Amino acid sequence: ELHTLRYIRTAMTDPGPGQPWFVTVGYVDGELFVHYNSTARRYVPRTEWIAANTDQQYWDGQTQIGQLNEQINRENLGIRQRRYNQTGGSHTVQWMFGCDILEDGTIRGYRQSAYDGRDFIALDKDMKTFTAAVPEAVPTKRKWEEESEPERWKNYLEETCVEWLRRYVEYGKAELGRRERPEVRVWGKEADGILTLSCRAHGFYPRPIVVSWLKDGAVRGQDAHSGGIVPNGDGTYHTWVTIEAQPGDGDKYQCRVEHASLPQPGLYSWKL
Amino acid sequence: DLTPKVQVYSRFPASAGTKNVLNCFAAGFHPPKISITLMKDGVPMEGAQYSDMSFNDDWTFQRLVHADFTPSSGSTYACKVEHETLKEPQVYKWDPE
Amino acid sequence: TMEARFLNRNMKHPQEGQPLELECMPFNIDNGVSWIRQDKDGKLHFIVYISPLSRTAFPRNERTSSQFEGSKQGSSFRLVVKNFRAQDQGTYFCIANINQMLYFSSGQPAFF
Amino acid sequence: TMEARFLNRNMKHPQEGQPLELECMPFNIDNGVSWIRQDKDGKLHFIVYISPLSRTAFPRNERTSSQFEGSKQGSSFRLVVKNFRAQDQGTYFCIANINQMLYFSSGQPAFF
Amino acid sequence: IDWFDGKE
Repeated sequence: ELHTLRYIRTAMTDPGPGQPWFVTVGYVDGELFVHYNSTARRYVPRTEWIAANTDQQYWDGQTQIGQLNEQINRENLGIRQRRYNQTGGSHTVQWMFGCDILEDGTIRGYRQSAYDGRDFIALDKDMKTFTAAVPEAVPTKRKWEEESEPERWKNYLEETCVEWLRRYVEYGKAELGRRERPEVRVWGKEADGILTLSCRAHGFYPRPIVVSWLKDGAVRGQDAHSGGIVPNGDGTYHTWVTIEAQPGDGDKYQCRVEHASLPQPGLYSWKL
Repeated sequence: DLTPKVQVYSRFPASAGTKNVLNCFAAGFHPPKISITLMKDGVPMEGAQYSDMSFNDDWTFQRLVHADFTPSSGSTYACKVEHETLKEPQVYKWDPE
Repeated sequence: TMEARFLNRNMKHPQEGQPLELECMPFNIDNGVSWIRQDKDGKLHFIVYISPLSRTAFPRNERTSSQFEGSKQGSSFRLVVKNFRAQDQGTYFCIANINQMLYFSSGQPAFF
Repeated sequence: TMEARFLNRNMKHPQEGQPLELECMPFNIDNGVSWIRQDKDGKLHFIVYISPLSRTAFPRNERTSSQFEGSKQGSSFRLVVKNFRAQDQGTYFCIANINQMLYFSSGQPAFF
Repeated sequence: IDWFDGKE
């Protein structure tokens, strides 16, 4: 029963043509459920259950929060640029925070920020001070430590975040707890006197999965080239693992798939 | 590196004549400005949806484009990616089966 | 990067006769981790592999699953010692195998 | 099972500015091996993975030999250090990963 | 629910 509530913000100076410079998105158990950007200027549901369990007051307050964050992030982007003596170009501020209810019933919380891809400031694990990864973040820390910001975010992460995460897990229990089996497909192609075998798993949920290439009944280790778990458009996931062998030698290899939706691991073979 | 790492795949195992979704996923890049275009025979596919932009714990950005289509044998499907780290757009071809 | 600490951040050294929990937060969790133990000779001992689905694989001289146990908690892999013994002293490392790449966490010394 | 020592067995110390040849005979050869180097602090550094087809995987994903060279010969994998420098000193280990299981050779000290 | 950031 691992549950997570996460919010991430991105504030850019060079977003791209026709792209919002400020974007905030929220995830419950890895599933995107709320979204705000500087173009629509409104918090919007991204799942049916969050819209079906909230009133207009919720979205109005969230939209107010989002617009206030837009203004604050504009100013913070400018400040971070000037502490580096920077006048223009591609500069970005990133925020990532939230809370986790882990399987032992314990609580975890985090709130970290980044400037131009690298760490800038973060609330430390005791949630009592702010740690500045760069000197340019030391002024902010000072200000944030005289405004009682560490305790504010501690109270948010340890309470508000956790209770609203409990509400979200209630609202989306059927969706978050669902199981969708992967469609697996083994394929083979030969080139330069080498046989590349590939095993693709499509449309599985939840995200954790293991796809291994067995040779002669033994799990291969660093010989398999995996692509990681990548997203589908519909909230499911996809993965693919390849392995190189000799021209022929095809019956030696098997694909094994271990997932929460399969009571026993699936085994698949090539059929040319 | 902060160049885009791209992957092109289909929602379901592709079969000629059956509807499916073509996904192009770019991950691990920075700055977040990026161009990702799905192409049926060098022409941009119709109905392409660009997902919301997120980043991992290492602050590297990700983006997923997807488009509904019916895979046709005798048609090449690719993904064109432009980014600051690349000195020329990069094309990633899709292996149907 | 990766570190491997005691679960309790107050604990400096492990105690005899009591359980001991080692925490390991890897930068990538989509793949499992392996726990290894280095002795005073410097030789390396494989302890257990913990998979992303929390399914553990122990050496074939099967009896560690009697002694130590691997688990996953949130985004962190955990190795538990029922009873810390004299032969359990050593430097414990976390190993992550991402593609053909090995990544080692900073070792945790369990001595005295 | 598996050891991984100098090809040159009369040679006691690795020398500065010259190549250095390490051989590693694993009990299983149909799977590749990894060369890793431990410092004097005990930090562990991944050097290279050599596949059964002799296809090398270097840190940061590279396939390019900038400093090191990995290859397969008979029933022994071979790691050469093109230019042995002061920062290349350390204890070198061979790692075999068979069936989610790690097996380590005893480390070899390469020090001036 | 989201919450407003602090001023830097």
